[PDB]
Amino acid sequence: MIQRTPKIQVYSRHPAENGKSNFLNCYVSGFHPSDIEVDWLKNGERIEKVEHSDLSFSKDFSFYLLYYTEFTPTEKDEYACRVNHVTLSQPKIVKF
Ligand code: NA
Repeated sequence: MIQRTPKIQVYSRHPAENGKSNFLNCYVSGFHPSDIEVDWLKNGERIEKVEHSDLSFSKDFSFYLLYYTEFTPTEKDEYACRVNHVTLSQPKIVKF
């Protein structure tokens, strides 16, 4: 049996084929088991966004999730990714 806590990375990318678009990304990497909850916050409040995820796994059965959504960020607005996993006693919130 094995359990591994996720690493969580929050960053923005513009797709090069549509430079004007901007995506908020939450890369949740190396975790086990695969059971997980991930959502978006803004200024602390959950926000309704259109959800996209890519889920894959490696040979040692770690899971990797890219959770991403388009956004138009402000300087004053605080975006964060919130992750709940069996290894985390509290939800982990990672600011953009
Ligand atoms: Na937990």
